[PDB]
Order: sequence, then structure tokens, then C-alpha cells
Amino acid sequence: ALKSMTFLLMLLLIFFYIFAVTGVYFFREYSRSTIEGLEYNMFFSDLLNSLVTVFILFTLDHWYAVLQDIWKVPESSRVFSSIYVILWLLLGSIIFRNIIVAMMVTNFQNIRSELSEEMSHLEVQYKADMFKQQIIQRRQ
Amino acid sequence: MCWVMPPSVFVLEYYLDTLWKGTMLFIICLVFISCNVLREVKYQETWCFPAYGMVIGLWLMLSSIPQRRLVLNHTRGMYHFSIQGRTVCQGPMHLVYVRLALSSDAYGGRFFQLVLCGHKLEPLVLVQLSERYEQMEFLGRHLARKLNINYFDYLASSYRHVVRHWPL
Amino acid sequence: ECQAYFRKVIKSTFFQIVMITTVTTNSFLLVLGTNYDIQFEFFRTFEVSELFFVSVYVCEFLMKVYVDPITYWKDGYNILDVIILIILTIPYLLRKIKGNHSAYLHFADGIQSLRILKLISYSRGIRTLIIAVGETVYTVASVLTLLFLLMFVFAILGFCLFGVTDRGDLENWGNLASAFFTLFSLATVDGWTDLQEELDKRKFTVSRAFTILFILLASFIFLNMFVGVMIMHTEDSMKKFERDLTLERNLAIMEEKQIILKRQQEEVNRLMNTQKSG
Amino acid sequence: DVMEKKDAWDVQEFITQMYIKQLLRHPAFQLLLAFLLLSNAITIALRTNSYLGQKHYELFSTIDDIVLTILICEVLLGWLNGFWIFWKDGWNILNFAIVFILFMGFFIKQLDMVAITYPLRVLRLVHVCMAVEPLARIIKVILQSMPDLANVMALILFFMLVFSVFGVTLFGAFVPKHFQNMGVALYTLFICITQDGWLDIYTDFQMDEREYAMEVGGAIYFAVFITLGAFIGLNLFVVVVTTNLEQMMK
Amino acid sequence: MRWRDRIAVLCFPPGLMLTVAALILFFIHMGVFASDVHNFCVIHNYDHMSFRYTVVLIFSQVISIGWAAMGSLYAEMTGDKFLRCFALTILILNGAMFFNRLCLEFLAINYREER
Ligand SMILES: CC(C)CCC[C@@H](C)[C@H]1CC[C@H]2[C@@H]3CC=C4C[C@@H](O)CC[C@]4(C)[C@H]3CC[C@]12C
Repeated sequence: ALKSMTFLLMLLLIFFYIFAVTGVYFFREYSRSTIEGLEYNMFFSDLLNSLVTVFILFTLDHWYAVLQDIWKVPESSRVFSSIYVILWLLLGSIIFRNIIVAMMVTNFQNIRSELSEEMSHLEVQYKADMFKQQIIQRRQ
Repeated sequence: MCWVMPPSVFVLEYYLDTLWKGTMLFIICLVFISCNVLREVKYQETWCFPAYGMVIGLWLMLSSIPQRRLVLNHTRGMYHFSIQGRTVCQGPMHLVYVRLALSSDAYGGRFFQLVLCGHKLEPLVLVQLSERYEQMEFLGRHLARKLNINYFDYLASSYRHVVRHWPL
Repeated sequence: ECQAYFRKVIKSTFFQIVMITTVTTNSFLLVLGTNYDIQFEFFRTFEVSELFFVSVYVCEFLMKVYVDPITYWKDGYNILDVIILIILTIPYLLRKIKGNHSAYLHFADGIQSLRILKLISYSRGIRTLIIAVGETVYTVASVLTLLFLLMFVFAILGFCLFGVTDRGDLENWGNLASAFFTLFSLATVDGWTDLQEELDKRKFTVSRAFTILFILLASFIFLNMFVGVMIMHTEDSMKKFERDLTLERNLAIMEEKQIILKRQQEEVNRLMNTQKSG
Repeated sequence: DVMEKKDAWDVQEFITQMYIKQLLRHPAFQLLLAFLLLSNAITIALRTNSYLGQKHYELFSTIDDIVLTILICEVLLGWLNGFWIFWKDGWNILNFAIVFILFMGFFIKQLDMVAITYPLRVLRLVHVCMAVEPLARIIKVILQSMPDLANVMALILFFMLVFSVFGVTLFGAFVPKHFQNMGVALYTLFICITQDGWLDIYTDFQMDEREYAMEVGGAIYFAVFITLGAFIGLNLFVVVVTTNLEQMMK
Repeated sequence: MRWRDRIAVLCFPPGLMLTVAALILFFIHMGVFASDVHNFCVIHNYDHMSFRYTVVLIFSQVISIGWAAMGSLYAEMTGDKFLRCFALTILILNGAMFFNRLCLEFLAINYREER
């Protein structure tokens, strides 16, 4: 199956790449904010930290708490940034989860299809062997 | 009921069910008369709704009917439209048929009814069972064994329907 | 006239190699641009490389400004790339030399990421995967609309249950946008515990029952319908593709067998003719 | 066939044919109804704001009356073809109940409030939108899949009760206020079945005797039970979904 | 046929009667409209003006309008111009009288009660 996983991981890492490098300078007012009381500032600070936090968003753990901690940013009518991160997390999570479960289900499907054709071939070979045994018995 | 009604010895007789609607309207109004809702706080009185119900129920109750009958007597009968008292419609064949009709909703569910067609005749609506097609022309052949006239199907002639009398 | 030679040139691998090299250097420019030093200092290389990249992209749009937009108006990948070129060219035309009224910067790394998307527009294997998964757009749109309708229903229900009374629970089931975001959180698994502790203190005992009913409807239905729909859509998409590939292989096999049979018949006829004439 | 002269019942069937020809097959009337319903949906989205409602309350009342009267007109036209077929339908019962509740709360005084007026309108929005084809298949297979969901739900709840006996043996009056009350205990177990953020609960029963105590035992029993039940539930959900969806694909 | 017998019994011919019912609805609603106008203009006896029966006669108005329409539709197929002219004239007069009473009631709005 991981042999069959030839292009899905490449698309996964490239969607990760584009969305993470896009979302570095989107909540740029969060880590680079002078609010004394904050605890998730290091999430969006560095590029590798951006990779870590968008992988966290991909795993979808405490996205509500994360968004409430980014709600401490001055609310600029949430017109582009919140919808961008929400669409990124939902689209990436559901699309890639569905695509990988679909690929592994298709792997099981073709494994069983090859098995089915193989005992089908074995059965027709056995029937032909029985017919040729009857032919040999008659020819004697 | 399957071997009682299709034999239909000689004449058949028929009635309408509008008397049920009239009786139900009378019952509903008589419920509405005593101790209805007290909506004087609504600055209105709703006695005219059961009054209009009484007008409708009295008019529907006036639709009396003695036993709509024909000359479906198992002979050379004329199929003359017969009513106790007055008689209206008379015709030499070619008019009394039995036709399957179809109705559809927005979804596409099909409902099948049957009508004894003619000049102001009565239908042959079956008892509240139309989801599947079942047998079609078996009851049609029973009607044929009665007094064979027609058994029409939907749409044009095409196939799948039988005729017995024609005027050319 | 010269359209045949121009299309022959555009079919050559060297132009595509130059294009891929330019946009990979653009990807490296974005990699160095998320840093702060090379963002504005030691940046003359950034300037000249960005000028080269915008020149190359303008040239690509000049290739795609032909009559071929009669096919770049109905197709798949093609409309995507020309629209990507348009939404690339317009903003940095109003950003690099702006001189205008605008709020702030939020589309530099975004524009460079669109350029990276144009880099990934190649790789025909990804194109075949995109073709194999592109018939699910209508299905995912329909499930998204169903999600939006259910979200609207429980949005008005939550506002009328906890925001209308105005005895607390503000900015959770209060203001419409925050209400929608809290519903999206509650339809997932995240944030349900803290929200539950928030809502039970507002003198509403049935609120817990309503929220658990909402979870057991929305979360399960959305997740499991999505995974089942995509699983069997992908399965039925690949089944016909594999069957067609095996049919093509079988047709080639029978054609080769027919060629062999015809060659054997020709050899037998030639041998018989030489035996007769000899 | 030839049909030289029509009769009364052919006339009646023809009249019903033109009656079902309009508003049931014509896309124009359904498009107008959908446009009106989307407009009042937009006005619904324009609520939760009194700054807009101060110049809009009278218009909101008028459009409420307009949508109510077109709804009851549609219901009356559906009843015209026959009360039996409208009563004996899989979905028209829902629209009839919606309009009945809305009109009963409108004309007669009612404590129904916006919490009834608006959800009923968006239910009608859904019932209109599924009639237009490209979500009808998905809603059809959702309602086909739910009876097979029911047995999985029942089995899950029964197993969770027969393990909640083992739960409530170590529950109540100790690590309390979420393991007590025997139904709040059940729903906290359900919260942990949903499998998100139980580390608050993990710290709740933490430090029983600070090394093992029952801090090991109850936690490990409940944790392996939680992970097994969560896997079984999530699987059974997705497999029932794909099983009933294969019925669609046939 | 024997209109005679048609008018005889058991019920009656098609529709018709259902069309002439709209006529007698028009008669009674015209009488009520005349009483309303008469009490509005000169006598000024708002105590006994029809402020009290407001929605029920509007419902009577609308069922009469629908009845005249349905009668016109159910009587048009006779192929005779006189019946169609009869039904269409009744529909037109009923619609005009409905709109007239709607305008009258919308005008006299400050005279009933207040909510
Ligand atoms: C029931 C169906 C046929 C509709 C007919 C409605 C009739 C019964 C209604 C509508 C108009 C009504 C009248 C309108 C005006 C007057 C004068 C007023 O000071 C007292 C009520 C009174 C005397 C009403 C009596 C009942 C009435 C005649």
C-alpha cells in the first residue's frame, strides 16, 4: 500500500508547504504583538514553528482553544484570516483523511480481486484437469 | 369480495360517497356550536366559519342519489343510463368503456384508478390500493365475461388493450 | 503561418525545463523570504530574481493569450492556470508599485504560494490523479451545502436558546460570527469540554442534552458520510479506469496474436507456393 | 384511442393534468418560490442585530405574512388533488406539520417565539432545496442509512450501560461531580467516548495515592474500554455509511 | 336534456350552481359594503358599524373569489361564449369589489381598536 502511495504523500506535503508558507504571514499580528498576557505566541512565530502549528491544525486538536487564543488579536472583522485558517484546517483534514482511507480501501479491494481471480483460475484449472482425467480414462 | 362483486348478476347499481362528507360536516359543526373558543379578546367572533360549513354541508347533503344503474343485464342490453325516476343518457354501444387512468405527483409516484367511461357515468375506483400493477387485464377479462364491451388502457391503442364493440 | 512552429517550440522540453527552473528558484526565494534578514537586506538578488520571475510569467501569459483560450474557457487545469496568472499579475501590479490607498500587507507569501501552485501545475501523474478525483466536486459541494444548512439551523437555535435571553453566554451563542465558529468547533471534537463547562452555569439544564444531541448528529453524520462518499466514489472511479486499462492491454494482446497468425499464414502460403513452383 | 367525444372523468383527469403541469413541473414557479425563500433566509441572517431591525421590523412582519400565505396556498393546492394522498405521503406530512405549527403560533397567541418561527422557516428552506436535484440523492441515502444506524446506536448504548455498571462501582462521592449523579456519570463517560480533552478528567482522578493506588487500575480499565469503544463506534459508523451507500451505487 | 329534470334533482348539472353562488355572495357583500359606506359617511354610528366582524368576512371574500374562478374554469369547456362571458363578468366584479373593500378597510384603520 505504501508502494501504491506514490503521489498522495507528495500532494499532501505540497499542500502542507503552500498553506503553511501562506499562513506564516497571515496571523503576523499574533506572535508579533506586544500583548503581555498571551500563551500561544510562539506557535506562529518562526517558519518551523509555523510548520508545527499547521501540523497541529491538521491533526485538529484544540482548534477552538487555538482560535480563541488568536481571538486576542485585534478583531479586524474576521474577513480574511479566520476564514482562511478555518477553510485550510477543514479542507485539508477532511480531504486528506478521505483520500487516504479511500486509497487503503482500494488497496484491500484490489488485493481481494487478485485473490478472487486466482482461486477462480485455480478452480477452472482443476475442472479442466478433471475433464482431461476423464478423457485419459476413456482413451485407455 | 373477489368472487362476489365481479360476477355482478345482471345489473350493477352504484352510489356516491358525498353523504359521508355531509354527515362529517354536520358532526364537525355540531361540535363547533357548543363551547367553542372564547376569543372576544381577539376582538372577533368566528361563528361564520361553522355557518359557512353548514351552507356547504347542507348543499352537499342535497346531492341525493337512487342507485345509479345501467342495462348491464347479461343480455343484449342497451346500456341505457338508468335512474329511479328520470332517465337521461341513451346510446347504441361504442360509449361504455372501462379505462385505466394514471396520476403522478412532483416526485413521480404513480397512482392507478379505473373509470367506467361514458356519458356522465360512474367510475370503478378500487379500494385504496394502487402502488403496484398486479394483474391488469384479469379483472378486465372478468368484465368481459360479464358483458364484454371494452377494456381500455392508457395512452393510444398501440397494444395491451382489447376492444369488443366498434362503430367504425 | 508560424503557429505550427510556435506550437512545436511550446512542445519542446527545454522551454518547460527553463520554466520549472525559474519557478523553483521562486520557491527558494519564498523559502529565503520567510526569514527576516534576506527579506529586506542582502536583497538585490531578491530584486533581480523577482524581476526575472515576473518577466517569465508575463511571457507565459503571452503564450496563453492566443486563440487557445477557446479551449482555456471550458477545460479543467487550463482555466485554473490562466485565472491563477490573472490573480497573480493584478495584485503585485498594485502592490510592488502601489502608490494607492490600501490597508496593509497580507498577500506577499500568498502570491508566492500561488506561484508555487503554478510550479505544481506540471507533473502529469498529479494531473491524472486530479482527473480521477475531480468528479467528486459536485458531491463535496452537496455535502458542504448540507453542512451549511445544518449549521444555520443550529445557529438560529443556539442564538434563540442562549443568546436571546442575554443572561450570559455572550460571544459563544451570542454574536452571529462567534456563534457560527463555536458551532463549527462543537460539530468537531475540539473545545467541547470547556464550552460545556461554560454553558452549564447559565441556569440551563437541558443545554447539555441539546449539545450532546447536536454532537451525536452533526459530528458522526458529517465525518462518516464524508468518508463513505469519498471512499466509494474513489473506488468506483478507479475500478472503471483499471478495467479500461486491462481492456486496452487485452486488445493489444489479441492484435499481436492476430499479427502472429497472419505472419504464420503468409509463411505457410509462401512455403506451399515455393514447393509447388519448385 | 380515437376518443370521438370526451367524458366527465377524462375532463377531470385533464384538469388535474394541467394542475400538476404547473408548480410541479415548471421550473419558473419553483425558482420564484426558492428566490423568495432565499430572500427571507437573507433577512433571517440579517437578524441578531437590533440596529438593523429598528427600520426592518415592520418589513419583517410583512414578509413573514407573505411567506406564510404562500406556504398555506401551496398546502391548499396540494390538498386540492386529494386529502388522502397528501396525508399518505413520506414527506408532505413534514411540510403540513411545519405550516400547521407556524400558522397556529401566528394567528393564535403562543409562547413559540423566534426559537420556533425561524427554525421552522429554515426547515422549509431545506424541504424546498432538496427537491432541486443535486442534493436529493445524498439526503435520500442519509434517510436510507439512518435505520441501519439505529442498531449500531442501540448496541453502543447497551454496551456502555453494561460497562457503566463497572464504572459506577468506582464512582460517586469520590472523584465526584462528574462521576456521580449516575446520568451525569453516563454523559461524562460519553464525553470521553467522543475522545477529546479528557486530560482535565485525567488530572481529576490524579494523585489517588500518588504512585499506583487505584490511580493505575480504574484509569487503565476505563482507558482501554474507552479506546476499544471509540474505535468500535467510529468503525461501525463508517461501515454502516458505506454499506447503505452501496445500495445507492446499485 | 330536461333542463326541467336537470333542475329536477338528486343534485344538478355540472358546476353552474357553484357559479351562481358567487353571485349571491356578491349580493350580500355588496349589501355589507353599502352599509359600511352609509355608516361611515352620514349617520356616524360607529357603535354598530362592522368593526367587529373583520377577518371572517375577508375569508368569505377570498373563498368567493376562488369559487368564482373555479366555476369559470370548470364551465369554460362548454364551447359557448355566453357562459364564459357570464363567468368572467362575475370574476371581474368580485375582484373589483374585493379590492374596493380592501381599500375601504385599509383607509378606516384609526377607528376600530388599537394594538
Ligand atoms: C355564512 C356565509 C354564507 C357568509 C355570510 C355572512 C353573514 C352571515 C354575516 C356577514 C355580514 C354580517 C352582518 C354585518 C353587519 C351587521 C351589522 C352589525 O351592527 C351587527 C352584525 C351584522 C348584523 C352582521 C350579521 C351577520 C352577517 C350578515
